[PDB]
Amino acid sequence: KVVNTGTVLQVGDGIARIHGLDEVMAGELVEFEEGTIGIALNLESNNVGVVLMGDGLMIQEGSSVKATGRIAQIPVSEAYLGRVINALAKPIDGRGEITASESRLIESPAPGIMSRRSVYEPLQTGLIAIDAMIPVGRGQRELIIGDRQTGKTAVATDTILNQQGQNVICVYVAIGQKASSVAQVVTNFQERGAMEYTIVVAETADSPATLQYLAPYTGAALAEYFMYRERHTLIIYDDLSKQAQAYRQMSLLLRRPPGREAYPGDVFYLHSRLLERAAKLSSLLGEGSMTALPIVETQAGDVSAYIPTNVISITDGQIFLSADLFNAGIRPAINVGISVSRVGSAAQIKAMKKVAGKLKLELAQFAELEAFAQFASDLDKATQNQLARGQRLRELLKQPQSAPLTVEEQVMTIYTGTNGYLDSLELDQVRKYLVELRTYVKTNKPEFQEIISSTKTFTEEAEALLKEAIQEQMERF
Amino acid sequence: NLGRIAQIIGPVLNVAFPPGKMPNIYNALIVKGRDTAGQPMNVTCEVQQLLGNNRVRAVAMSATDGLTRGMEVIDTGAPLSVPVGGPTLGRIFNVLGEPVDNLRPVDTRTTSPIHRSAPAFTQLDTKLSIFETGIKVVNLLAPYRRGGKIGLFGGAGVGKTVLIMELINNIAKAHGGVSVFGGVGERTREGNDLYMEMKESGVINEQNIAESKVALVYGQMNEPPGARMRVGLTALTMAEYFRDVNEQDVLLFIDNIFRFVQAGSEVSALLGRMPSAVGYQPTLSTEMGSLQERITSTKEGSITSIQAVYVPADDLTDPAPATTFAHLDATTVLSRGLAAKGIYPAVDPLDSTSTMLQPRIVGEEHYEIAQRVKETLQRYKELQDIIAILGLDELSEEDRLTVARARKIERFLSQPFFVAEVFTGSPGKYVGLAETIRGFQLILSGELDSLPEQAFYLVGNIDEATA
Amino acid sequence: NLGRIAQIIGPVLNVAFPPGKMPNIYNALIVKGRDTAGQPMNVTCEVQQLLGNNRVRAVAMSATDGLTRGMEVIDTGAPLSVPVGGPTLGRIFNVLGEPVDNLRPVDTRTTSPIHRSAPAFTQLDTKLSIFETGIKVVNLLAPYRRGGKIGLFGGAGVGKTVLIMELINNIAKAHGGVSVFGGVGERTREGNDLYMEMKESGVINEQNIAESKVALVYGQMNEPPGARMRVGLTALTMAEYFRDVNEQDVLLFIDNIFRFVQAGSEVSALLGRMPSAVGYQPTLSTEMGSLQERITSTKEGSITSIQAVYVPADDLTDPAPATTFAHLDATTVLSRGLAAKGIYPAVDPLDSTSTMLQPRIVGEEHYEIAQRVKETLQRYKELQDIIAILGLDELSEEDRLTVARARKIERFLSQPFFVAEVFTGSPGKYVGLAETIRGFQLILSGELDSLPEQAFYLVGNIDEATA
Repeated sequence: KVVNTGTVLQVGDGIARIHGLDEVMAGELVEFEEGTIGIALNLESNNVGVVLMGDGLMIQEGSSVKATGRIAQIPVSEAYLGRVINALAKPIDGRGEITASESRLIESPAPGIMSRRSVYEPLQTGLIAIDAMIPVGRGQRELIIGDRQTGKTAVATDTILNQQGQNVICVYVAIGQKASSVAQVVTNFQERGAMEYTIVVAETADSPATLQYLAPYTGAALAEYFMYRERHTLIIYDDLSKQAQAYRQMSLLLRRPPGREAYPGDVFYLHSRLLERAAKLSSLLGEGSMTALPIVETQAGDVSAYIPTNVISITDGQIFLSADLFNAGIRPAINVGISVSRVGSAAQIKAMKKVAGKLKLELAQFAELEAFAQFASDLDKATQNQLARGQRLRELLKQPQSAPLTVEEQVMTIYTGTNGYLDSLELDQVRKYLVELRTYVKTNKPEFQEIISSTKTFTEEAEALLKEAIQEQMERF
Repeated sequence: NLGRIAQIIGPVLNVAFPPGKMPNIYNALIVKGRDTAGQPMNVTCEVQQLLGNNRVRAVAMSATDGLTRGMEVIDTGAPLSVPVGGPTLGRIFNVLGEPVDNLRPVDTRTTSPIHRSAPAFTQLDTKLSIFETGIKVVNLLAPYRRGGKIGLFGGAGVGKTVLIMELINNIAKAHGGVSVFGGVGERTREGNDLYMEMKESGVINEQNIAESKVALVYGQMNEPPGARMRVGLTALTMAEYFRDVNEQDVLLFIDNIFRFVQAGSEVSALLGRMPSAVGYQPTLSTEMGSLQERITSTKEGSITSIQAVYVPADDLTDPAPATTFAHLDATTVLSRGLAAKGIYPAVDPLDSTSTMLQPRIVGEEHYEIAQRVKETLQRYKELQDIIAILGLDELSEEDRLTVARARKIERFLSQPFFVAEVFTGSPGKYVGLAETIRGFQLILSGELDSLPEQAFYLVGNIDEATA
Repeated sequence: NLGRIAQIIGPVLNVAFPPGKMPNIYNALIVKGRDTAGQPMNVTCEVQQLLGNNRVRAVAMSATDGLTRGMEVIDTGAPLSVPVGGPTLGRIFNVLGEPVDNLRPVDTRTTSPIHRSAPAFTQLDTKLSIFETGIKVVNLLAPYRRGGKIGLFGGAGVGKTVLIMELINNIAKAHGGVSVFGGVGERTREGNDLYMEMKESGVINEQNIAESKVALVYGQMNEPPGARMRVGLTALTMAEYFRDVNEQDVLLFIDNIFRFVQAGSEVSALLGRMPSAVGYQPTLSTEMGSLQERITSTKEGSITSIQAVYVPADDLTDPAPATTFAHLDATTVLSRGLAAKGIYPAVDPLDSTSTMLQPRIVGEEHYEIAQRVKETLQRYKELQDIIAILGLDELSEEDRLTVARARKIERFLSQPFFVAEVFTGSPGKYVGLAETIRGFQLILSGELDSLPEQAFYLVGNIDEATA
């Protein structure tokens, strides 16, 4: 039966070369004798070229191959929301099987042009430096950039945590990360009850290559389930860089013509046919959405490198982090100078804009004079006020990891420095102020904190009732 | 005809016909079976090689997932025919000329081949008219010749799109003629946006009274390679109609024509050829050329294509973007460092030319000042590395003047957008020729040596810079 | 089984078995004849491909000079088995687990496959304990998490070995548990040295009362490629025993794991694959990964591998060394310019991280000062190019302070070694946390603004810097 079955010819380097299998389709799973799964990509003249999915150490030249006839389906449902899933959606956290009703494809077309609507809905990350100058909205693709150990994963860590219940479903996709590191993460989400709505599609460095491609694709599908169902999603693909690397390995091993940095001829359709699966569907499809915060590790701040170059021209804004600006107190380090947001303030409420927008104008001016301060032998006050109100807002932008501020705690805190309150104070202290004052308002004045959110903006009252608050509060320092 | 699929390696199909049947090169083929239980004909390919041995190679314009060997292919008997004419305006098209705007089928008069011979040498023109855009750097340092082909270059995220928008705002909306916008390798958002905006401004049919003056063809990122290597040619087969058949003056807005080449690099090595300089195909210059001399003004009418080009890794030397230059009567090279300064549109006043930068076509006041402005911009630029370390204390009172003035030029050369009202935060300002020409004349004269630098930053006219 | 050699092109053998026999991938083979008149079985290979046509490819772990076509090969029926357990300590091993220390055969209980599946996701841990080393830059700017995998990077000759020694001196000799040192692609001297030194310090058996707490596996430079691509796995198959079988806390000292990759690049193209970025194999990430997640701490015990990595031509961008980073809870990138300054260990205080650099795991005094120290090291570094030409005369009295202090930091961040007593010329000094933390606190406070720079250079504690 050289129609639905066939013999293995060669098993070299995680790839197989099936012979026969006339009926196979491009993108169709095939099965081996030792029970190994595999996809089909090279339907050459007389031999099929299959890319294995696991330890190929088992396949033996002569063993037969059956045709699943199935085109890479992946189970999906609500059943997950808290299970560290695999690459083919099969538990790796030992809590049993996953109750799946329906099942969608790993690969599938993305929302067209009509099936979409601009980004209006906000997306709070719990970061003062992001949701105030780098607005991310539901459905928008926002890329996170940085070298090694550049607080990127933390950005994602807080963000998903900072998500109120029933608000957004999250999908954490780790590609190339360490089993251990993913544990340290999969743990810090549990202790804060954030894993009751987040899936962990992760494929360690040890996993075979032919999965580290599908990792993001997997986490994509499972997220699309909520999109079409009028629900919103947020997907973080840890290092697309690592997936791009993984892709190079299949083409080479599949003997396909390489190019720049050995990357094949389709390193742009790994992300363009991934990040484009994220959007804000029009109300005529359910208003559902999905926000992707992909991670791409740079090499010595070389943002023009190929993969980093492509991704950035696929995303609607960046949040560059810096290797040089860490230890200098900026923790987390947000290069708000080069960090953008294409959606614009459109992904923010009004309360934030009234402050953040003004904060944009301020922290944008200081940027032009910043280098002067250290060599300011005799500057004018019209410039001194800037180098004054400058490093003040910064210490506000600074945040201890793991603690995502609420929107109320967001606007309120910024109001302090942005209006001249934290002005005449000393920088090497300011951080303590906010920490104290926030809890002070949360404790004694949670009454106003609720006036802020429900109204979604500061009334002429709350303002003066905040003036009385902060002023007399700085007056307890 | 009826051939059988023989090899499916990615977007490339090696169909096999009998020794008699031989689809001509570029003649499109169509396959019969594909996706998850259901029989559609979306799988359309274009013959590009006769491998010999009774076998043609081809690239599909659709995703080949689900395809099988043995499946029947058919020779349509000609190349891919896109329907053209007036019944295209207000709609959104496919690479195959299929409506993707969900507003019913397209009622066209006649179809048209995306593969047509450029105009003959005697069907060309030499008239050189200006194209006032409204940007304090374009119309003054690098104008736009009508019928001309503008090159808008820049690296990843610099403002080319926002730039192609204010041009559709400043020139297309008011243009006395038809327009076309090609969707060549870009974001889907940049499609939905341009759509819902051009809807509110009434460029599209608010009602089907059909008063539209624009036709869209969208082939975004997600699409396979053999699509964006051609949506440029669909957006253009529709433009090569209004130009000579209805004798109109059309506009061809291609958001990134690089993506046209990038996608071309992808089928190359995939087809079996040998790569070239910087991994690009050997046919890099035969492909972006044949489809850039059809994009032009003939005696029958006109085509003023305001095109954009992606610059891989900020490098101009790169083969793909560099190739474009020859096909341009102007350029607008956007900088990333000059963009990192907050000056928008981030346009390098030095690196952006235009053939019409001649006193014989625009004027001496427009000519002189243009150079006078760049002279100082050459001065200060050659004074930077010097003063940045040698200070200023020993600089002549005849050179410290270059600094201030230049810095007032480099800032007066900054203007917000009606589209970028979300990046600047200030109301936009349309700045035509005269207002720009004079404003700078008042600068180069030192009649504003007192005014501070930040007085010219993000301002409309010179008056708005004294206010 | 019994196959015949068919092709011998360098370290790669293309054995040929019958259509029935097919050695599994990674299952080791053994050839029967070789060197100058005499029959030895040293020629051991590892199956890595089933070329098809009844033929496997393989790389030998021994030199294939003298080999002939037709020679019989045999399928052991499993992969290369290295003998593991307590009867390995105090000895020196081969890549094939053969004693190379001339002290009799190795009396082991059981052998063990160098190819084992990493721990399952539920066999991992999150406990984060410190590892005080004694270097005024490690424990303060980039600690060591126990169970963690440390990355010690640097270019040709920077101090990585001297660094892996003071770690065996400061931590291994006193470690309450077993240790292992992998000899992966380095100098033979660096073996004999470490041996005769670890002998005198009594880490090895002074007498066979067997009180040793170390096991060595040496595969140096001279060895073929298919050896150092695996001695890492022998040093580790022995470590993956003490960790889970004897529930001990082991140390895995690999002197250069790059040589593990380099040697991997050499069999790649030699096997018939297609090179990748910077000539490296396509399987660059599948090889240094599978053998870096076995090198780890499980609930059953622990593994704190202090690893070193060679950086080809001082370039970090390079694929091989860059790949390592992801697999590290810390780093210590040694500089060649900072080494050209006489500051040792030449460790870039800016480029050397550690996940445990958190106030939640170490302390605020340790946290703040760490940053405070680097802040100034960022300041002066950004003041260098400036003052190196703009002088100092116009520098604020609030910035000239950054210079002096930083220069006192960059010098207090210099410490001689108990091993490098031949490069410095001064007696070494063990500088733990507290002594380091405070010493710098007294610096960042300006309580030592009077003391000269050369007072902190090559000193033990702050007190030794006031003396």
